[PDB]
Formats: sequence, C-alpha cells, structure tokens
Amino acid sequence: KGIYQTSNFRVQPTESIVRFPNITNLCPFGEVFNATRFASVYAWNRKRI
Amino acid sequence: SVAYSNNSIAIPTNFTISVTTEILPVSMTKTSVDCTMYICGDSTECSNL
Ligand SMILES: *[C@@H]1O[C@H](CO)[C@@H](O[C@@H]2O[C@H](CO)[C@@H](O)[C@H](O)[C@H]2NC(C)=O)[C@H](O)[C@H]1NC(C)=O
Repeated sequence: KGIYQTSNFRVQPTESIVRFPNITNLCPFGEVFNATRFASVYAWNRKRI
Repeated sequence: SVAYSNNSIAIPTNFTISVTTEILPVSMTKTSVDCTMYICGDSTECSNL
C-alpha cells in the first residue's frame, strides 16, 4: 500500500522528416580523383568543394 | 565593570515586557529525479545502454 513515483509522461514520435538544402549538382569526382596530373607532395594542391 | 562590594545588592524597581522574534526552518523542498530523462532524454540507444 502507498503512492509510488513512476516514469515521467512520454510521447512517442509518429513520423520522421528530413530537411536538406536545394542541391542538384553532383560533386566533381572526375576532376579530383581522375585528374591527368597530380601535384608533388612539397607543393600539394588544395581544391574547394 | 560591576561595583562588587561586601555588603551591597542591586534589586530592580521596574521591569520591561520584551517581545523578540526567532526563525527556524522546519522543512525543505521535496524533489524527484528521472534518471532516463536526465541522462539520455529520448535516445532509445542511451536508454538501452
Ligand atoms: C552603586 O554603588 C556603586 C559604587 O559606589 C556605583 O558604581 C560607581 O558609579 C559611579 C557613578 O556612575 C561611577 O563613576 C563609578 O565608576 C562606579 N564604580 C564604583 C565607584 O564602584 C553605582 O553606580 C551605584 N549604583 C546606583 C544605581 O547608584
């Protein structure tokens, strides 16, 4: 006999949503990995994606 | 310094009825803690762990 504290009230999620930016172009894998000439280690090349 | 002597006494001729205040705590707040919500929240993986 008595009053017992139990877990707090839970509401379970009903669905799932994803929100990503408006991006359509594909990343330039053919000019970073498939290049004809690479840079030397002392003067390596850095490219912004 | 009180004038102590061999054959002298001090006996009051009037009185004062003084009222003073006194404060004492009796109780404190009753609290409860939900481990799952504090440590994990809504993370099912953390709740399982
Ligand atoms: C009772 O007698 C004593 C002793 O004479 C008094 O005490 C002195 O009081 C005088 C006057 O204020 C002070 O200058 C002294 O420093 C006290 N000390 C001494 C001399 O003992 C006391 O005041 C008397 N009480 C009353 C109510 O007359």
